[PDB]
Amino acid sequence: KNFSLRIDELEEMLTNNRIWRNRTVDIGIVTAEDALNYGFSGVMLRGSGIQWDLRKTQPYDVYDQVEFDVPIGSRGDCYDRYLCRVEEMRQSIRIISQCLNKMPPGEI
Amino acid sequence: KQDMPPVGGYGPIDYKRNLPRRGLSGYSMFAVGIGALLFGYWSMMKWNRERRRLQIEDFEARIALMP
Repeated sequence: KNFSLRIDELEEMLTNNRIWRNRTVDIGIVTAEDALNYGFSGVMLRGSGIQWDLRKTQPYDVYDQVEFDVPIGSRGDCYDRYLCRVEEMRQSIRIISQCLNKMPPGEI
Repeated sequence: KQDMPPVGGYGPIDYKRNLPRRGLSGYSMFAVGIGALLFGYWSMMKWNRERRRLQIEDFEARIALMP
């Protein structure tokens, strides 16, 4: 309950800043079908384009019974694979705050 | 029987992302800049011209003597 203030710190530290934005825009523009023929896994995927993940097309355990969304960035550079990770941490807080309400007592 | 899951007491914290604390934008800026800048120029002409008055006063003592 006291973590989203800490992720709102780095938003002020890096997102709205210009120099770090100027330090990383249009660097590593790899977006073609050789960005998938190289056999990449996620981010340095879908945040560059092609929507696919192993987190709601393939189940693990009770993992589909929770609600969340998956981030997609705009172009195929590092700054649009950086902005996956800010929204990705804004998903794990929801899932933990969704998982605690649903645990039954039982065995190990 | 002594397992975890509590009956109640939940938030959550937000997934939200906002802090628009602006901030005197939109032509309110450039207005405190120009007026205070000319205020510094307004502080001139009352000191340099004043020191210029003392500058002729300083050269006055040189010319009055030296015969």
